[PDB]
Amino acid sequence: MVFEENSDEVRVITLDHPNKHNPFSRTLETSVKDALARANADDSVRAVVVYGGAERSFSAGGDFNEVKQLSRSEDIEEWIDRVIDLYQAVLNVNKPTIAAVDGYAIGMGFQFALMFDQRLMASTANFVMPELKHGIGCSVGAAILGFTHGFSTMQEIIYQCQSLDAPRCVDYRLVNQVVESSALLDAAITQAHVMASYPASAFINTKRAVNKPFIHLLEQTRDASKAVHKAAFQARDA
Amino acid sequence: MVFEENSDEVRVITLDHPNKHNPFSRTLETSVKDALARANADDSVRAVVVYGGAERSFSAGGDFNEVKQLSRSEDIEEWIDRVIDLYQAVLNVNKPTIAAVDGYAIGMGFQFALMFDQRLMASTANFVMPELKHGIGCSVGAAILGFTHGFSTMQEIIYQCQSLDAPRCVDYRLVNQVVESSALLDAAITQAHVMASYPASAFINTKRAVNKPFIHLLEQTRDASKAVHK
Amino acid sequence: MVFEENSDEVRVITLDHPNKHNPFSRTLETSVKDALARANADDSVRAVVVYGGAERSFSAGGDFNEVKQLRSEDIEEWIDRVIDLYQAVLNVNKPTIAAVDGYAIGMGFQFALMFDQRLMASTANFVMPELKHGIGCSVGAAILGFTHGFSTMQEIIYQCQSLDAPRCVDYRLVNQVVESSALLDAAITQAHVMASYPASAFINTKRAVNKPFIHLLEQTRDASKAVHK
Repeated sequence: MVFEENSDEVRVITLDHPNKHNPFSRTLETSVKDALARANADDSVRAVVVYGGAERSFSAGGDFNEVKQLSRSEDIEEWIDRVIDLYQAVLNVNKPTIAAVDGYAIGMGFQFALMFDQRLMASTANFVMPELKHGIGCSVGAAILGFTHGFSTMQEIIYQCQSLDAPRCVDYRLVNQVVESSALLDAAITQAHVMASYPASAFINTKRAVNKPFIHLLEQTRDASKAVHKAAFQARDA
Repeated sequence: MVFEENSDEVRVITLDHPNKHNPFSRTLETSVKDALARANADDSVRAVVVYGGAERSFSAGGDFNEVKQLSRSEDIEEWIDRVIDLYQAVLNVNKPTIAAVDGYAIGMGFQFALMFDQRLMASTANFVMPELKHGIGCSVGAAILGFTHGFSTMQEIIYQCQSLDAPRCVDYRLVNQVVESSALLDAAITQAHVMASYPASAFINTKRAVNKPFIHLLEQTRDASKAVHK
Repeated sequence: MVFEENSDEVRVITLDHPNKHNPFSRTLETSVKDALARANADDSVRAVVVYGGAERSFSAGGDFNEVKQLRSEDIEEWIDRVIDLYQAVLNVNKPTIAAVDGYAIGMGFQFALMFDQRLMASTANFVMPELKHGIGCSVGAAILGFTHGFSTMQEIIYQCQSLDAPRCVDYRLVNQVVESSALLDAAITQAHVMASYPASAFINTKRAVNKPFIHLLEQTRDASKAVHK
């Protein structure tokens, strides 16, 4: 559910769900996590680009209907572990990571992108965190955005549930660059080359130090998120 | 010192101090806290708007020679408790809260507005954190603004002590919308309806999780500020 | 290695390394830390400006070649020097103003972030190029993440770009931009404004404000060392 390509020392991972919006099914998560782990352990790889593919979305995220229909506390927990594991997978890559966002980055797709060292988007792309509008809890998205972009920006995004176009994303500093769709993947590879040229040792050590509090935050969020659901289903199942 | 009105499932609380600037006297704090607590417990209420009233200020904040003449250990701490209690009262509202800011939001008024889930202001409104300029400690305002808007933005605001007009507030991201005074309350009620339509359970849970570290910060601030004047 | 002058209640500390770029040698660090401590203890001083000097840089930072070559007594000793320098600024309880002309690079950039306010010249540049040069940036990252949040920090340390005046305004790294010839006067002016704030409220507020920054730096000191080992 991904393909792996190389621009010399740059590994390009293209998401290839049968659906062109790259919804994070279990299978797609696993393929991504596995590809990232291979990139990280492959010495020939010095930087990594993740891309939804041409005329596809970065990720429409997880199925909101599926999450609302989950019948057990444990179902939602295993799902929260999946979500947090996906993001930790990205944070634990000690080489430069670049997200090339086209189409939609929704929910998990938006959170996923925030794990990358740098983000570029197409001028025609959109970021969305619409969980609350759709009756989905947004505590994971909130914790992540509040860590990455601060409290007030997080509140605005999560409570307005708007589609954030390129100019809006520039304004929020959610992305580092905006380019045309047709130029995006190349622009991302280029930035990946630039960061791959940074001496690896100093980069690895720095990124580790940088990402450590983020990783810690996500682990706290893993634990904290399960808790309200344990109590909800304890009541119902009585 | 407040009036409570309803736009269906939206509770509108209008601050009604005798003074048109809605200074946070102990009476107005109590009325607000009491109204918020009613809104929070009332099942018919699915969102809350707080508004200073037409041709009034959101709040010019605390009485400021009161805090200079405030001089006894017990009295300054009583006052720090009041301030934090006021803000906690807003943070602990488990339904959407909207601040509709017209006129001035100064000091405690500014800090008070930062407790709301969303803020709209009038194009002719001003936010001010002038404490230091006036020889008033700003450690509580600093703590809050540092949490909500980050350290460097907080430094800028608390050390410059400027009147922040609508464009300046938009640039700082202190508010979510700017409208004309005459459209403000209606725009705030509209946003309260939008947020009220979010399924309550997911909203409540999310908000609790969102505001938890804010609440915790305020408690640390309560303890730190009182240990200063002690 | 520094000059110390007065504009009434404003102490102006001008960095005067023999090199025009004011690199943080051990001697410059010590002169600056001593001048700051003097300024903080002198009752006649109500505000502090630090300036690289006319036609000079604020600071090109530390010698990256001297870092690349550091033993553990020395690596711990350098980290300590860096953090001690910044704590020295944070522990000044009077208003502190950085007047940045020329370059503020690496430690120079980090140093400037310790001040209550920053002004820069329209022709000045901030740079955090450590990673581009094979130098660890965990200290600069910790600091910038604290001051300007995570995503801005990431962008700055991973891009390693020269940040001109407009780019620093966009990042909110500085409070004002003025021409080089007007910079020091504008900085002294802001120092006068902040010096007029009643001292007791100011001191107590600033202490509460800077406390989590100081704590962060201390955690960073320890972490850079736990790591080196």
